[PDB]
Amino acid sequence: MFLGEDYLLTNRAAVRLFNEVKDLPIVDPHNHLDAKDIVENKPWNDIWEVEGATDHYVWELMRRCGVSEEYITGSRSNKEKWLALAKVFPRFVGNPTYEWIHLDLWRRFNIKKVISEETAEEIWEETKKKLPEMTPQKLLRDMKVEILCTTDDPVSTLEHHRKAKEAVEGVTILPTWRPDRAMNVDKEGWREYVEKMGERYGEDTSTLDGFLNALWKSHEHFKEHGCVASDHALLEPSVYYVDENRARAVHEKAFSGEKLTQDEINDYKAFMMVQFGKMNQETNWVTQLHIGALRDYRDSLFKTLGPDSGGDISTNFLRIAEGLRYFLNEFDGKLKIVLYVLDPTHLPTISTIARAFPNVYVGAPWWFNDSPFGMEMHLKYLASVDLLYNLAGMVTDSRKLLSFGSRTEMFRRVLSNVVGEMVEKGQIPIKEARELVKHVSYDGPKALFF
Amino acid sequence: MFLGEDYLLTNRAAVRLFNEVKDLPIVDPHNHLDAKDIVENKPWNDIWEVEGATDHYVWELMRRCGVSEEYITGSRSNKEKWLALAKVFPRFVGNPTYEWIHLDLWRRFNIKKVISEETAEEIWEETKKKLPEMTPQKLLRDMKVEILCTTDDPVSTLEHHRKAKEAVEGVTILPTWRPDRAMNVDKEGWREYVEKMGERYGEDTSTLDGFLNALWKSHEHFKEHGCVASDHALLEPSVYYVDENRARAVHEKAFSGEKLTQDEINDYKAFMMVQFGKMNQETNWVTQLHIGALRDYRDSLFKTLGPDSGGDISTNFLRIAEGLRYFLNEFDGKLKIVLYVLDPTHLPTISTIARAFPNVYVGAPWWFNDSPFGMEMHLKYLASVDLLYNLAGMVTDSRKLLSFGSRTEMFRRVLSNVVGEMVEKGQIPIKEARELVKHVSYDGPKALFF
Amino acid sequence: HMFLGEDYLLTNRAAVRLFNEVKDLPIVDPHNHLDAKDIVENKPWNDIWEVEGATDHYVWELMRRCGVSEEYITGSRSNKEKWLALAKVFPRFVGNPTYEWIHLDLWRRFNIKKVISEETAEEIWEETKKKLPEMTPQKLLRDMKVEILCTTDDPVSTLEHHRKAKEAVEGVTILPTWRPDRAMNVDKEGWREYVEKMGERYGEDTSTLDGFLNALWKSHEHFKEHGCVASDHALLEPSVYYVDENRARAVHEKAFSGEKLTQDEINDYKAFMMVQFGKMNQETNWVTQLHIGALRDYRDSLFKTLGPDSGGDISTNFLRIAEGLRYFLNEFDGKLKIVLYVLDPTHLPTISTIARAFPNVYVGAPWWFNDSPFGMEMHLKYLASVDLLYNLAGMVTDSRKLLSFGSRTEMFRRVLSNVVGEMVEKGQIPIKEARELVKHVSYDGPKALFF
Repeated sequence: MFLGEDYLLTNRAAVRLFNEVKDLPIVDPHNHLDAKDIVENKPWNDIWEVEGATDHYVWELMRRCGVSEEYITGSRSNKEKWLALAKVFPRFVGNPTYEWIHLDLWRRFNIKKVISEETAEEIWEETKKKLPEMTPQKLLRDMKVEILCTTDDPVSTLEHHRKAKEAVEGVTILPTWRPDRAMNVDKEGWREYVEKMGERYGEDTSTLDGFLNALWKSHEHFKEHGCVASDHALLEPSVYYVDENRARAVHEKAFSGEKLTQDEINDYKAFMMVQFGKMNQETNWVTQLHIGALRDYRDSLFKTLGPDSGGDISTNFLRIAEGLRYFLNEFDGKLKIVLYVLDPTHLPTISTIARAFPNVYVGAPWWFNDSPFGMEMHLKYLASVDLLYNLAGMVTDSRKLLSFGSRTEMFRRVLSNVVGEMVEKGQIPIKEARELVKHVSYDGPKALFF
Repeated sequence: MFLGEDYLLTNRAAVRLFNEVKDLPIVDPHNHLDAKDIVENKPWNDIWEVEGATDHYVWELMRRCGVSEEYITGSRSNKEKWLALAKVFPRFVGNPTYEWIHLDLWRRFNIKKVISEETAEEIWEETKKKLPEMTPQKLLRDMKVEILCTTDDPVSTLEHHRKAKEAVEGVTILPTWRPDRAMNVDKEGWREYVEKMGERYGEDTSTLDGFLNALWKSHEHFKEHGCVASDHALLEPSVYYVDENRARAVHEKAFSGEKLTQDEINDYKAFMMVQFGKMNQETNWVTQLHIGALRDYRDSLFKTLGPDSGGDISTNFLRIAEGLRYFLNEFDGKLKIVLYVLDPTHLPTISTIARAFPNVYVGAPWWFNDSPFGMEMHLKYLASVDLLYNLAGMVTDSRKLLSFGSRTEMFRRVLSNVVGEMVEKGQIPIKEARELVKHVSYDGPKALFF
Repeated sequence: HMFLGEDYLLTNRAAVRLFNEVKDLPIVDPHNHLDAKDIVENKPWNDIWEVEGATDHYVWELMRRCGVSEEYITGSRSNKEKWLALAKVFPRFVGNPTYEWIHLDLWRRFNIKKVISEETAEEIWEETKKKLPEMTPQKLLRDMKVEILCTTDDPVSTLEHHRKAKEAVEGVTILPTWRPDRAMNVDKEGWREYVEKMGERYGEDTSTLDGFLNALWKSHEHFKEHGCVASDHALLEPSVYYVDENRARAVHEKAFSGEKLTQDEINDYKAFMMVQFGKMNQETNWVTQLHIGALRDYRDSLFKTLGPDSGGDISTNFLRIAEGLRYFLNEFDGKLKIVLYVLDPTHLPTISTIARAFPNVYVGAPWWFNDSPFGMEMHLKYLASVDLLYNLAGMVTDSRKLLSFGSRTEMFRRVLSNVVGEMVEKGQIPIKEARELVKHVSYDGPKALFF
């Protein structure tokens, strides 16, 4: 039964439901794809390129198996990198990556082999012959992707998005406004950034107003490219009321290597968030908040590869509710907000929070949590406290095209398995199941973000 | 089959168990019913009155579905309020309310239709014709409710409880001593309250001793009406050792609009809790503690409807163990205490706490948590750490009569499903399962509170 | 329906093949609370009570939770009376792992397939009495196929019986494990007496940090020489930061003179000692086990009466794990094999992601209140979805009683095999790798990690 028809499906009801939704087009509110690569439409050369070269999950697991970096991010050939992953792939059994990579192979290349030393070479060769006919745009069309949203920096000119709107066929590729750098006054680089922003937008950014003026122009810049959302990464959401003169003072201090106090950083951040909210009210943008990623926990990884290189963890010790309280009461009914949490242990907080504010939505299982297990828990749980029906929608969070489909498949099977179970336990009539499941997989998120 | 016989049952064993307990009478340690309504024995007029008019859960989800307040707590006719709920009811699929309301329809009115715009009018008309023969006392008798306990304020006269003991034929309706207002010195009307209390009990309440004297008379007042329990709502249980002079100082400060320090509030609360424990020792009352409800989180709801209007949430950031420690060691073996937790994430704390103090009991899944999902997790989990057998007992927490039976059904099915499973995996012989299940559904709780 | 039979805990066919694959693998037990002297003396037990309840604080708890006075728990009533009370009340244990463990021992070891209750009490006591003679530790160690054990030992210990066990016990390797908690706990009443004992046995001026360290290192070398390969550490709130030796020295000297030390002093002292235990372990390549989250002696009456490990320790969800481990972890990144255990399952995600980012870190088995078919199913499925089930540190018995070993080991392997079975049948894992995964986790993996 490996990756077969009833993969992840445990009841008959689940199977009708999945059959009802499997061919719905993919709507992807958030991913880490680059538009330039779609516009250039260049094939891939290797399964390594496609599957491991830019997947930090793969790097992690690979390191967790005792495979030196030579073959992870280092200077060994793709083919060698590939052979090592396969050598060790059977130890990944149980973890979503094991399933995703195989799903790509079976659904995209139609190579139904199981990965291991024994199979490594035959798979490498079979994929090499097939990779050429494969292009992003061909893949986008094959996987029925209707809309994508990438994550972009306020400073970006959105050039490729422009070109994609022009020439890319049946996909809508929207940018998403992520102003985290702007917000992070603790980051070395903040100043260079604040300096770049004034440059690109024509503003005295060494002043808060000028920087805000620059952020607003950035936001308008994004509006004009069909953008409908802001993504925000926060460890401990701490939003309270922050005076402009204090904000102004801190902002100016920041331009002069002052080690700012925690209060200064916090005040600065609380303030910037309220301003992102104001900006987004004026455009009716969905405000996504990704809470709880402790980043660059692992020093050696930071100093060597830097961010997003495999050393971020979650922590359970976070004041969520009292930290969002001001923001949420402030934009109550005025702003669509979607909440994500990295520690599933915090679902209840966000879930109850969403139960009490019609403008707030619970996101899909986020990072370490997007796994059949996490999806089962996240959904069953969320269904019993708010409404499954308002789930913001599946998010690929993917760095690689092939994932899209397989990621989308996994999600829909699990969601359809979850509802199936409830249908068979007699909690949900089949009719409304069929409707619930369709809404969540497509109509709902489409309506919400677009 | 929706809401059929094996609703919530997943194994044969479960079915024997459920059949064993389905006809046991209902014992309801805690609910938010009014005795006056039971004594007056007035029929309801509408399914709206019966199902939505006073159910804040229904208010929540309706708001979560985008239905304006006009049709929630506003000025639209019951019939319009009803039609809106049904219009949108299919989006509730997955949430316990969807099941509860249908269960009432099927078990009480014998209307086996599924709620939707298509069905709205036919249901409304069928229920209107049947609602007359329906009364509280007839319903109490029908649903086999043997004992209820409402929640009452220390100031109450318990008049209708008196009347109900006199005239209500096969139900025992007991009041429950909830002294939260007395405890909450941060609340606006604390003073007015402290003033009322001395008035009804004849004490100079602007003095701690006089207030205490007043609370004790209240407690004796309750004793005389067959009361056997105190309910306490606490966000962050913080009980330590508080001097009467300090307590006395704070109490007097509180009578003169002093913005008291957090330490003053805390000390005053710590002190009041210990004195509630003392009072309960002398009467051997069960002390219920409901931990973790962040209330009136949503401002607009507070300013508009006020409390219990749909804006309370849970939060995971609570120091439970070290906050209960003083209390618990203090009343170790001297007081029956039941713990409830709003965030399921905190079960392990309370569960291990209960595992170490024979006077401490773990309550049923509490608020956002009473849902087939919540019950399954709460129970399996609790069973593996302490003893399912000492579970305090199912609690309806309901504001509406009809719920009682359906609430009681759901619970017993799930409980019986959970033990069924363990019987089928060979962890529990069927004989002790039958015993376990019967004890938990009736005998245990009845013995524990009565 | 069938209780404690062949498919006990098994919910799918795949699970059954997997379990049959591993049920006969020998037991490797990285951590337990056994005493080597009892193994060396090889003395039979007298009663089921002795064997099952006399020294099992879980049984003490549940009995107290059933309303049975201490007379019959740790008090002065005869074993037989203690036993009869336990049975009287045993049916109320239904659902809790102890109910299943004790029965498993009866059925797998004594072959007494009866179910425990008042009705059965006397017939079980009499059947076990006749069988208990032929039963010995060493006979049991051989019967239950235990290849390796590791006890928990205090740095002051002379490891005498471990010596004798190496010599005369054939078939089993009984290793000591270095637990320096007392040394670390400067808040404890007898810390000083301890610090004094340590210098005595190791010949050092312990009123001094260097001397105490010198003493700890000698203890560590003392353990090395008895084939020890691990240190166990119990911490509530791991708070490891950077602590200067002069401050450490200052605090240590203060501690020798009844000074109520400040929380910072205690914390500093602990942070410092942990980094030093890490250093000592680097030099020997010892596995560093950290058991996080036990609030102990929470219940006073139990403390004043029986003291520690008597049934009054609880878990708490309010712990800063990640930022507390951060210095340690970044400090020994790639240099030290660390295994993490968490007492509140709600903290798994932290340790699990932590382990996902450091190849030298391993997630332990479900620990205390969590080792239960329920805890194991959750712990495992969960861990599988975030790091690799395949690197699980390995099952740990944690047991204070021999008979448990096998039953403990059985429960675990069934559940592990039930969990993997499920994923095999949902089509997430080919059967070949499942067979491999399951065998690795049950034996080869844990063996190579600790040994």
